[PDB]
Amino acid sequence: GTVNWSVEDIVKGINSNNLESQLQATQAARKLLSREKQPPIDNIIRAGLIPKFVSFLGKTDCSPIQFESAWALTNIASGTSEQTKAVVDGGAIPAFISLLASPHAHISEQAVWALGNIAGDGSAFRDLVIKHGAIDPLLALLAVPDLSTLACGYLRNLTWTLSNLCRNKNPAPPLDAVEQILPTLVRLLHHNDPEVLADSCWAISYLTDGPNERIEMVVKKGVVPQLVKLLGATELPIVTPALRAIGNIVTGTDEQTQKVIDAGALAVFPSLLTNPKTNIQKEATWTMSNITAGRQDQIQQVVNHGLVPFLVGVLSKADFKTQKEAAWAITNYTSGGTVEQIVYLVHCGIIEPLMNLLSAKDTKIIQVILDAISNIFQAAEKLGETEKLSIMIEECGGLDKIEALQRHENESVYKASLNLIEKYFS
Amino acid sequence: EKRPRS
Amino acid sequence: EKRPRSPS
Repeated sequence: GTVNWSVEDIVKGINSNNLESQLQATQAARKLLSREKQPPIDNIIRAGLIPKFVSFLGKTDCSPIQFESAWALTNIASGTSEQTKAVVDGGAIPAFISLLASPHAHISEQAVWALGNIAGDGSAFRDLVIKHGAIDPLLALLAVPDLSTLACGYLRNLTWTLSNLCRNKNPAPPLDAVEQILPTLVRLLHHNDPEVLADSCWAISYLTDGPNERIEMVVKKGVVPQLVKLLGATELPIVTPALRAIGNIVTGTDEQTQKVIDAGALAVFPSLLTNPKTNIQKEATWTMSNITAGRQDQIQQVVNHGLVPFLVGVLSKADFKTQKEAAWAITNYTSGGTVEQIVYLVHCGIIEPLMNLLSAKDTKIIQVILDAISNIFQAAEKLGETEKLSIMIEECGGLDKIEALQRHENESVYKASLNLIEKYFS
Repeated sequence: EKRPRS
Repeated sequence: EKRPRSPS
């Protein structure tokens, strides 16, 4: 009898001051807010029902109305920022944190869910949820000897909410909150549920998306080997955040990059650099570009793992945004690599796909490619072999393209393209 | 990410 | 050098 009420009828029941009439109107509101087709969230808000729902959260003597109002508020909070703000403005944050201690599992789970929606709105509400003290009772729900004893959906909701507490930048989450959460994240990262694993990886990817000090907090917990293992998962929803975290880590110091290499990550990149999902190839190639921007011994590990032919492959054929990352990987490679490493790069056939990408109507990748050509010529000068490279570039049509770039509009494109020809093709 | 309960 | 990830 609570199906398809009007908002007016819901208001009538909630204003009735009959607890059972209030409970049924609240359930009717929950069912209204649970429909896929355009749930009347704004009409419920404008009816002034949020403070009433929040008040119902505190009725410990009537657990069903706590549950129904928590569910109704969860779905309002899952909407726009203005709709989430209406829930927060109703005082729902401390009420939901109090419900985390509920003896009813389905009620505390709803409070977990609601706080995840609120924290997921942005850094402001995230930090406000933290200031209200949500982390201690949330982590206390996971303080069991074995996570497998917890209900699966319950554990998935807790992991997701914890990930939203790790989410967003400007500012990043408070340092002490991250330290408080991380040991539980590491444990969730070893759980055997695919959705817990995915959301745990997402949380780690958020925490590593920052300066080296943030990356270091994660790396010192020793999770890089587990991240590398999850890099090899068959589930794309796990590989994607695991790869984002690995890529974030290698934006840090050479020592942090080395932890990724030491853990065996490069052995997965033959598959990642040919992955059918465009986003995986792009992320994997971007990651490779930050590894080839490392030390010469790290460039050498890329060589030993047979990854240069795979970089030649993505440069030859990939989505353009992936080919752009491949161009960066080559320019970084030639900028920091030894003469012998650069020679090997030419031997793998980098020149022709490099030249072909000078056709691209992207002024930055042209600058990137021209830089790599200069770097390769500089290594050819140290060998006295610039003539042979000049022949290679012309034979594949590269010099025709470089000379067309002399009439290019953007400045450093045509300055650099004349310097190449003036010096090596003249 | 926000999630409604359907 | 290293290139951190774009916000997009």
